[PDB]
Amino acid sequence: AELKITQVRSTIGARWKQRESLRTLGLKKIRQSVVREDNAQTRGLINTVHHLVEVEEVG
Amino acid sequence: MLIPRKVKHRKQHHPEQRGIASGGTSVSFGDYGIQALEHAYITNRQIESARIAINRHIKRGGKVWINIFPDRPLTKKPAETRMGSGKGSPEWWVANVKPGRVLFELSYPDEKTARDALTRAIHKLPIKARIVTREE
Amino acid sequence: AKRGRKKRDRKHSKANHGKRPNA
Amino acid sequence: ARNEIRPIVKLRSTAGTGYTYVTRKNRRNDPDRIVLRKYDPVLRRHVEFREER
Amino acid sequence: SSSRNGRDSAAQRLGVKRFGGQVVKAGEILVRQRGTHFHPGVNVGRGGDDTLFALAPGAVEFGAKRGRKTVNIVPVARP
RNA sequence: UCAAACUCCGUGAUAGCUGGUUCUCCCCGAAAUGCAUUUAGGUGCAGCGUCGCAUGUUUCUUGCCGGAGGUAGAGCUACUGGAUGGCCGAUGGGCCCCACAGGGUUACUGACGUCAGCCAAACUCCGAAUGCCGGUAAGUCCAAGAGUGCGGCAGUGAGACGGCGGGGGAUAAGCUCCGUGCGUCGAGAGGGAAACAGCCCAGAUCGCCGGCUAAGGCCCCUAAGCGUGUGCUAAGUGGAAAAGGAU
RNA sequence: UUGUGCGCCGAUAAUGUAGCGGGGCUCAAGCACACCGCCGAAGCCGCGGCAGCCAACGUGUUGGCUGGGUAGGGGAGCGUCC
RNA sequence: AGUUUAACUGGGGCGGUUGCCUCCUAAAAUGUAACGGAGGCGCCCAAAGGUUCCCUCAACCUGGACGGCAAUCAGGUGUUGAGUGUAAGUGCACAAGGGAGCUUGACUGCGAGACGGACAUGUCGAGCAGGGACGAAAGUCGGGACUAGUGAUCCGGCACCUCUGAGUGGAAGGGGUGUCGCUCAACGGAUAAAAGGUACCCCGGGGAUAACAGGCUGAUCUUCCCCAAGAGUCCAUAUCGACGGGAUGGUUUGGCACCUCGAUGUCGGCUCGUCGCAUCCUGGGGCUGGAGCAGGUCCCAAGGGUUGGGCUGUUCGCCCAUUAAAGC
RNA sequence: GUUACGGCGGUCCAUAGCGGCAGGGAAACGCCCGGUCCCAUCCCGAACCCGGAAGCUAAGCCUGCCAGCGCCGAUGAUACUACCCAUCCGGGUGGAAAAGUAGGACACCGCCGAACAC
Repeated sequence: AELKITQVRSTIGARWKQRESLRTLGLKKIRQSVVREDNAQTRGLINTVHHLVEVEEVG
Repeated sequence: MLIPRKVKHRKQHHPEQRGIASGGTSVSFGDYGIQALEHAYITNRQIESARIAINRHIKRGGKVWINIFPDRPLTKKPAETRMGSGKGSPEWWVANVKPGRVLFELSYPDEKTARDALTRAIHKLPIKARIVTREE
Repeated sequence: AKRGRKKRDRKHSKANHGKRPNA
Repeated sequence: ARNEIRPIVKLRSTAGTGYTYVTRKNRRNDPDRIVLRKYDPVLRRHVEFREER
Repeated sequence: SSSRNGRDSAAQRLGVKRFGGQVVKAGEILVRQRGTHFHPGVNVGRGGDDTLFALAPGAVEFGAKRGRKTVNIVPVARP
């Protein structure tokens, strides 16, 4: 149902789109986690920044 | 010697050495061919040396096809000149050769002499290469 | 010769990941 | 550019009872200079000018 | 010992300026161009330099009319 | 002391030039690009910064729909040019029958066409991704401390290397010149790289004789594994290297 | 005879080993594939103090976000003399 | 006597160039540099402009008097390969190509909204009004198929105006509208007006910038190798091994310009060394087209030694006389 | 409504074209007769224009047939590529050609008019 996010890497060496999209998801620091919907918006952001986030699934 | 009789633009960029062959990846007109494996620019004098190497190793009768022609020049500029001040003049002519591409094709009956000849012509070239039969 | 090569070949280490500055 | 006696020469085109010089640059190795011409002047209307330099 | 080349000509900023979908007022310039790469259709006019422009407001539709890419304008819906 | 002395005065001459410019903390924070230039080491305006007011999310991101492109690539009896090998032989031509006309012959040179395989930054019947322009739907939202307009106050306008794409060069340079919502250094410490501005990780409010992790690494020097399992290596390979040679 | 994974020769400069960072290592302390743990930074967390922007409330309390910084812009202050 | 005498530039100089248009580079929007690659312009135009109407070429096949490869003609195929005033591109057969008749819009007064945009410049512009052209009318015409064909400002000049007229009335003069006068081409144009030397040189600065040296690369140079056409009486490999190819070393002529110009003292000689081996002799050795003496080529090998003299400033070199040998 | 009819148009304009075979002419489309009248040839009533209906569907045109000259054209794979991993090599998530192939296709649609009829 919902996706659970965990930021792993850092935003340094990282481009504008990746940085702005972490901001979009609400992630600023490392080890922050977010409970986000699994809609197309979210899936596209994760496709964008998969190397920065571990993604788990409650559902 | 191999050169064209005239090119429209006699100062060209350097060809690219990126990608694999699209055509000439299949022996066409003979029986025993040469196939490249690397990227390289092959000139006029190399191919002359190679065809002579083959004809002096069969020596009588048996045909040789050259599926390449040096239709792309390169520009040396005269010696001990500081960089700048233009682009040098064409002096030698290359053909680009992408991997998979076929250069030579022989038609001589005995495989012994033929394979040997192609090897002598391989050792006149800058590329790693191998020998091909028309078969699958 | 030697010096430039050893620079350009120390770059292929593991903690550099294939790249270094001024080669 | 300059004022040389260029092939494309001459100017001034004055009006009869119409003082509104209309200008045009033309050649002069051809014959003519006493016919054609027309245009709108001040207070007046579509009437006939000379090429008078 | 000279390179007799070197010259060039400054740009002219050609190409499309109002793509598909957009809202354009009147007299606005859709494309600047040398030849009629794109031709006029409906509610569209041509210039002297083969520029195009709008004659009626609306929105764009780059369609073809017998093999030639056109430009058009369609009626917006009044609010 | 002389390619035009010395002293006082003008005179505190002037220098697009070199140097130097003193106490503290708080907040934000660049640039090394463009056009012009008697100009290229300087400067003016635009660019990027901040302060104040105004306009309130208009900026940015992701998804979906609509639009032009002629790049990579590929293709060519789809045009302009190059070009490999065959078939024919007009047309040419040695030569023969000898009028030379005309009848022809012979590897002859081979159009044009024709079978097959090919190349191209200034060749394209074709044609990707990304990027781009607008619309829409949400997201971020006690914020990005975003955007736009205005006015004050400026600095910069000598950029470097690394990745990707490219020109000049010898497809050499720690070479030079352009691109890039790519990066870092500049202005950025700390850890790793043996030492090492630009590489990888990560962006330092101050303290703690607290804990978990990344890159990297665990025989001793050096804190952590002479760790487990299955195979290869005999060269000190590991811990530089080619064409090529070799039971 | 094909394709592979490690290997051999080719190999070769001048102060001193000197092209593992050293000792040393094949009774791998070397290469590969999987597995287990761990060490490790000024990163994140944990306990505390200060500060700036915003917001909520009450007669200045709390909370979230934030706080590297040169050219430079702005703000708030110590000190000396009369 | 006072002063000028340009800049770019892979140091400067010599050369070349400076503005505008077109194409590629240019990386599928726009834009983008180099002393990068190819060209062109500093015009022409009673029509080569406007409008109404009409038609389609080039090429090939054939026939055909001079006539041939081609001239004008006729008949077919011919979607467009010709031509478009002038370079190239984009377009043009629905023609913007070709042709014929009228003809002056190659006008005046304006201009919504837009592009591009440092700025000044620059580009199109529907639509309104007078007064017209053409056409039966609809409608098109504010130059040319499009983009280049030219130069800001100041100062003067010509025509017209119902603007002003230094007490009044006039006038000069100054204005205004339309217009002219510049290879100011170094083309955003320091003056209307300006070429050179300095080894007599001086000052301020710069490693932003060159020469010696270091450094990077290694075209070039040296050393070495690969393959083997042949030479070698035959015999590819005793010896030389072409045509091509691959690497070293960093000493050579050069490329870049990274530290040093608020000082790194530059050719050779002398004296004094020390190091490498890609070895001149000595020492050990394999093959021979090595009988023997002398050798030729190859491998290992650095301990020691490696002359004195003539010419040249010379390094290098040549010569003389010796040497076990007269090293790089 | 309808037939082998005519005319005006359209398709992001060849799936519609070219060529061959057969076949049709009621009214219409045509070709044809001739230059008296308007009008016209850079010369020509050939064309344009005018006046009529002797003649023929031969041609144009419409209908069916032939997938042959041309065109259209996928799925899947490949090339290339955005992003990420990766000490050179190469690889993973997504996107996705050209060519080739299977095949398609001798067009489709709209309006008015005729003829034909209840």
